[PDB]
Amino acid sequence: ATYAQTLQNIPETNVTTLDNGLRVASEESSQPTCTVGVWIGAGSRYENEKNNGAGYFVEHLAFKGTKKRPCAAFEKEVESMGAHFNGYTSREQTAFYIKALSKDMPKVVELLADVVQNCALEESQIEKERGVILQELKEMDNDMTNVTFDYLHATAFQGTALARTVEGTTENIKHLTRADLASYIDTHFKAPRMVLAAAGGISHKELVDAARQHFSGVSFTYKEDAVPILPRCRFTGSEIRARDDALPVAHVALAVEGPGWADPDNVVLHVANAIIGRYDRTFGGGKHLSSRLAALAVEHKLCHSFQTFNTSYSDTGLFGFHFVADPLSIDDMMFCAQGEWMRLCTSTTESEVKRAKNHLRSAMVAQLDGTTPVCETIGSHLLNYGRRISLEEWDSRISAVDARMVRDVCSKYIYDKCPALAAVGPIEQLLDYNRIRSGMYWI
Amino acid sequence: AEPEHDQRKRMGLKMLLISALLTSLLYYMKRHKWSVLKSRKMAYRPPK
Repeated sequence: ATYAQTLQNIPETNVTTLDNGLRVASEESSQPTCTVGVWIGAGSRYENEKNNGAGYFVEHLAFKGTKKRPCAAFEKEVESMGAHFNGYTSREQTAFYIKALSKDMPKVVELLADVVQNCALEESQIEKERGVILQELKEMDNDMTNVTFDYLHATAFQGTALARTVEGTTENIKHLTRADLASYIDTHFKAPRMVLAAAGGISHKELVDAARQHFSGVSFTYKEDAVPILPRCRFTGSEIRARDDALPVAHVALAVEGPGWADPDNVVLHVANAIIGRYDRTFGGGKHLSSRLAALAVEHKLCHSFQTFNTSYSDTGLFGFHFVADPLSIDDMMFCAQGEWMRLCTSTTESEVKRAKNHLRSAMVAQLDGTTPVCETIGSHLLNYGRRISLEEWDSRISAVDARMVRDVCSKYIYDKCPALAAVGPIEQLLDYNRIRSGMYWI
Repeated sequence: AEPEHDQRKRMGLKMLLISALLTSLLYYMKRHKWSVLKSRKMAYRPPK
């Protein structure tokens, strides 16, 4: 029963829209258990300077209870049905979802609706979470990788909204008002911008009837039905070096502006990132690993790890790589890294893309390893790509990619481009933007 | 005393022209690369 076929067999993802704008979608499996959630098209990018951190503060309350069912009432009801509720909030995408028995499919939707709509926002709890978020910041600040990507955005998108952290400023957390969290919810958590997605043993029809029932938003004026278009974020070849010779290792991330969800090149970009891949000191492969960079990394003890990435966004994106190294091998590593990038633009081989494509498909499949991940793909696809994109399609697109294509596309986005750099730790060895800028050409 | 006299001067003319064009293009070039440093901003954010 060849791969090809198993692909065209996976049940189609159904989507139906309500009069309020809400879009309900789902992929039905025989699974006795399931996952359902609302993927809102909101994040820190929608926040401005005065409320940076709202969507995150709000994330901390969508679970402390609603108007109808207060704290214990909510938790008790949810804990007692063996369900798992949890979510997240990115720069331009927020999500809240539950993992429950396909049986409870309809009661969950009710619960979801009650959260996005009737958050209690108990002004008593607010002051508590305020101290919690402040505490999580102290912690997240010790996560070099995070510090490094935030900074990456901080300078690559300096001057724009995309250059803000999701968690927000220490001041905003200390001062946001119930009212602020209030309007945040009112302004963003809106039907035409939300997506009720589900995966598992669930009837799409049953799913949508339940949606109609509690997700009964009303829309009178045109304004309400409209989805705002965010102001464009300006990428800037720049660098931010936060140095502290006291930290054990050093983090380095370099990137170029990426196209954005909609753009087909992304496929090619992924196939490329698939060649250089990623590495880490516990990869059994060793000196024989296929990725030259990885291989080089191993042969020269160049880094405790490295990883490529193609972080997409609506209108923009970040295509780069990140590596952790010892103070004294930062240069050799950076050198080799740009080396492979230049190689991508100038000499990618068919054999490489062949391996890359296979590896990619495999990752593509792992993206749908369970109701939750599958669900996450739906919520995001609709939200980002507008519709759903089947593995059969992705797989198609991927197959079209070839060396020539990789080189052209990579040259297009990499060659002779002013990159964005972020470095943290004992970064004295790696140095000079110029020296790095010249690494952008010839290979 | 100096037959080259005339050519010596014609060369001087060409020399000045090139020297101007070139010193200029090289001043721009030196500046370009150095801007990275000229506008460079820094800050001391000790931990607390």
